[PDB]
Amino acid sequence: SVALVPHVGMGLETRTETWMSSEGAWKHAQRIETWILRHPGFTIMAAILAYTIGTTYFQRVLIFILLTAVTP
Amino acid sequence: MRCIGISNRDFVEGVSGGSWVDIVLEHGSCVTTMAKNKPTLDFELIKTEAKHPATLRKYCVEAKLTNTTTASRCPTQGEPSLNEEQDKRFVCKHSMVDRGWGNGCGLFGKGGIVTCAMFTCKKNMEGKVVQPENLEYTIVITPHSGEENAVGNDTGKHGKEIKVTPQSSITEAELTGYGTVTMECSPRTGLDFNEMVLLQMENKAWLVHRQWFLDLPLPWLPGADTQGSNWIQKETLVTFKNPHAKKQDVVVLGSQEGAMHTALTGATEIQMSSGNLLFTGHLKCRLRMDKLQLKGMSYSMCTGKFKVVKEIAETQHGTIVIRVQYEGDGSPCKIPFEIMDLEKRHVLGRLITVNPIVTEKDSPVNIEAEPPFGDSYIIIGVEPGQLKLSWFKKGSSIGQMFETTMRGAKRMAILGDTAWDFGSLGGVFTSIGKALHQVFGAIYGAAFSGVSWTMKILIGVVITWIGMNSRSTSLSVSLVLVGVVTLYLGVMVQA
Amino acid sequence: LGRLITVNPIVTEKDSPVNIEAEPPFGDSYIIIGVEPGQLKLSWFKKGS
Amino acid sequence: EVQLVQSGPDVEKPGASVKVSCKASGYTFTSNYIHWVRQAPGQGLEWMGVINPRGGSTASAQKFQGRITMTRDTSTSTVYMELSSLRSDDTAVYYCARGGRALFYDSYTTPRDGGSWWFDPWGQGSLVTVSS
Amino acid sequence: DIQLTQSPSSLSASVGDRVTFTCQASQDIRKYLNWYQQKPGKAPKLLIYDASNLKTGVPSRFSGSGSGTDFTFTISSLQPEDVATYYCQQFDDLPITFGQGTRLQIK
Ligand SMILES: *[C@@H]1O[C@H](CO)[C@@H](O[C@@H]2O[C@H](CO)[C@@H](O)[C@H](O)[C@H]2NC(C)=O)[C@H](O)[C@H]1NC(C)=O
Ligand SMILES: *[C@@H]1O[C@H](CO)[C@@H](O)[C@H](O)[C@H]1NC(C)=O
Repeated sequence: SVALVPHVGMGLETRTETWMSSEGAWKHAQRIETWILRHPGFTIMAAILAYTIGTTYFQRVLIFILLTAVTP
Repeated sequence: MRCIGISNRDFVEGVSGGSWVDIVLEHGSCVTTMAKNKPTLDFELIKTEAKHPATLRKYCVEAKLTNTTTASRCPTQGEPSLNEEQDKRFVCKHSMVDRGWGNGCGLFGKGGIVTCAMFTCKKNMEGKVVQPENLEYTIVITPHSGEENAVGNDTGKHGKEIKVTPQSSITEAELTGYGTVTMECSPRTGLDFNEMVLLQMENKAWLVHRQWFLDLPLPWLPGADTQGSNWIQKETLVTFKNPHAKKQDVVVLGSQEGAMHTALTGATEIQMSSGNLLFTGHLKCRLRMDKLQLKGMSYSMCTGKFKVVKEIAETQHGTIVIRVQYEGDGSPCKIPFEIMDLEKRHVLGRLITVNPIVTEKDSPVNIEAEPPFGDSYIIIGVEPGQLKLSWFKKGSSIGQMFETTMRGAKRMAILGDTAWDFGSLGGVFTSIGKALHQVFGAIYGAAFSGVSWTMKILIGVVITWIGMNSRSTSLSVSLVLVGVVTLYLGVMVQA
Repeated sequence: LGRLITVNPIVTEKDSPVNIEAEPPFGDSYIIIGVEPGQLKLSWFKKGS
Repeated sequence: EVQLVQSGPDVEKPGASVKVSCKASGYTFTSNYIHWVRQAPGQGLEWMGVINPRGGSTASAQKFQGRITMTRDTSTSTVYMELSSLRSDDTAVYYCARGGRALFYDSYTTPRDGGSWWFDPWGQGSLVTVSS
Repeated sequence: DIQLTQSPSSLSASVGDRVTFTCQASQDIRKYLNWYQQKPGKAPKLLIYDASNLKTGVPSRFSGSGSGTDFTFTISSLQPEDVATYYCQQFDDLPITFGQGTRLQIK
C-alpha cells in the first residue's frame, strides 16, 4: 500500500522540520532492532553465511549488516 | 528589528558593485544587511500565496461496498459472466473454486467463478497543482533605529508588507523617508514548481513532488469526475477472501489515512483553508539600495543624561541590545553610542543601528551592537561622560569562525546553489563556484538521491572505506571529498 | 543575448493585444519591453542546456 | 437567428430523474460550449455544469456531485441534461447558455472571458417541479 | 468557493435618477465580471461584459467600472422599463458564483 515508499530522499527540504521530526529514523532503527531481537536464529544464519561467502572481513561485516536489513 | 531571537539569522556585509547585494531568504530565517552607509534593513519572509490551483487527482481513502453480486458457470464449460460487470463502477474478479453434483452442476471440476461489488467512496485526497504564476511572496522589509514596541512583533505596521509575483518586477518599496528600496526577485528559481503537488486531506495539506504522487497507489481518479466515480484501480484497495474451496467474498480494506501520513513523512506540511497560505520554501532577491538616506545626518551629538530602562540582553553571538531612555531637552538628536576598550582608548566594536536617533521626547529608543569576543565598555554619554556599562562577550575568535563555517556547511546543505548566490559582489570566484557546484550537484542530483538517512550514512562509510584503500591518489576525489559531503549531508538531512 | 523571432514587432491602431515570440538562452533571462521609466521587466528561466 | 430553444416544463417524482433538452439555431453548433444554470424561485441563480458540443466532455459543480449527466446530439444540434436523484430542492427553472469556446474542450477562463452567463442566446426556460 | 457579495439588496428610485451597485469578491477577479438584468418571470438580458463593456443593442445609459475586488454598476438615467432584478457574476476559477440580486422599484 502506502505503507512504504515513505518519501524520504526525494529532496525538497527546507530549514524547518518536515513531518515526523526525526521520529521516523528512530522508528526504522528500533523496529529492525526489535525484529532482530525476536528472531535470533535468522541472525545466526546470516552470520554463518557472512562467514562462508566473502571471507575478507570487511565483506563479511557488510553482507551481515545487509542481511539483517533485508527484512521487509 | 522583527528579527531578534529568531536565530539562524543571516548577517550580510558589503554593498559594493554600486548597490546590488544578492540575498537568499526563506520562511524560517530572516536576513540582516549592512553597508558603510544606507542603514541596516531586515528582510523577514512571511506567507506565500498560490492563488489559482487546478485539481489533479482524487484518491479514495475509505470505501464501502454494496449490491455484492456473484456468479459461477460450470466445470470448464463456460467462464462466468454477469451483467453488472458492464459498469466500471463495479469491481470484479475471476477465480476458480470447485464444482460437483453436491453443488449440483456435473462433471466434477474446478470451475470458474466471478465476484462483483459496487464501489462507493468516503473522504478523499484532493491533490492540486499550481503553475509558476498566480503566486505571490509577501516580504516585510523593516528598518532598525528605534521605535519601541518591541524589536520582535512581526505583527504591526513599521515594516512595509511588499508583495512580489513573477508577473512583476524590480519591486519598488517605500518607507518613512529614506527607504526607497528596490528588490528584484527571481521566484522562478525558487521551489521549481511544475514539479509540485499540493495534497489536501480532510483538514491538512502537504507539498509532495509530482512523480511520487502520480506513482502512489490508493485508487486513481482524474480531475473531471463530478458525475464520474470511475476509479481505474482497486487492486490496491478492496481485497477478496477466498477460503479453501468454496464461495469467495469481498472485503473493504479500510481507511488508509494513517498509512497515508506514514507515506508522506519527510514532506513539508501546509495549512490550506483560505485559498492557500503556502509556507516554508526560499526565494532569491537581488537588492538595490541607492535611494536611501540615513534617517537624517542633519543633527547634533546630543546633550547628555541618558537612562537605561532594560537589561544587557545578549542575543545570539554578539548582537546585544540596550534600550536607553533619553532625559533632557533633546529636540531630537543623535545618540553618541560607542563600543570602547579600556583606558588608552582602542575603540573596536560595531554598531548595527547605524545613526540611531531619539524620537520627539521621552520614548525608550533601543540600540543593537556587536562587541568583540571579550571585555568591552559600551558607552553612550558625552560631556560628564554620562554612562558606561561593562560587558563580557564570552565567545572566541576561532569559535566564531568555526560556527560561521558550520553555517556555511548548512548552506552547502539545504539551500542549493542559491547559497552560492547568498553572498554578493563576487565577480569571478563566486560565479565560477556557483557554476562548478551547479554541475557537481547535478552529477550528485537525482543521480544518487531518493535514499534515506541510514542508507546514506552507510553508503558514505562504504565509499569512504573504498577510498581509504588508496589506489594511485584517486583517494582524494574519492575518500576525502566524498566522505565529507556524504557524512555532512547525511547527518544534516531529514530535518 | 537572445533572439527575437517577430522581427520589428508593431502595435496596431489602438488597444489590441499584440503578441511577440522570442528565444532566450538556456538559463536565466530578463525579458524587457519598456523604455523611459524602464517600464516592465520579466524574469524567465529556460531550463534547457 | 441567434437562438436556443428549451423543452417544456415538467413535473417528476422524488428520487426520479428528469431530462431537459436545449436545441440550437443560427450558428455552427460546435463553435460554442453549452452551460446549464438553475434558479430556485426563492433564490438567485446557481450554476449547474458544463458540456462541450465538439467532442463531449462535461463537468459540474460540487453541489451536484454524481447527480447530473450531460449528453448531446450533434446531428440535431441539441444538448440533453439529465438530473438524477430528484428531491424537493430541485424544483427550479433551468437555463442553458453558450460560451465563446477554447476550441477543443472545457470551461476555460484565461481566453479573455466566456462573455455571458447566461442571457445572450439562451432560450425560454425549463421549469422543473419535484412533487408527489 | 469564491464568494460574491452584492449591495444593496433592493432599491427604489424615481425616473431619471442615477443609481449605482457595488459587488465585492473575496478573491481577485481582476476583470472577470458580468452584469445582467432580469425582468421577473421573463427572458432576461446581458448588460455588461468584462465589467466595463456594453453589449451592442444595449442603450448607452448603462456603465460599469472597477478593477480589484470592488465593482460599480451605474445607470445614468433610470427609465420605467428598467425595473428588473440585477445580478453581478464572477467568471474566475470555476465554481461559478452569482451575486444575490438587486431588485428595483419605480417611485
Ligand atoms: C507590537 O506592535 C503592536 C502595534 O504597534 C503593539 O501594540 C501597541 O502597544 C502600544 C503600547 O502602549 C499601544 O499604545 C498601541 O495602541 C498598541 N497598538 C495597537 C493595539 O494596535 C504591541 O504592543 C507590540 N508588541 C509588544 C510586545 O510591545
Ligand atoms: C443495491 O441495493 C439497494 C438495496 O439493497 C437498492 O436500492 C439499489 O438499487 C441496489 N443498486 C443497484 C445498482 O441496483
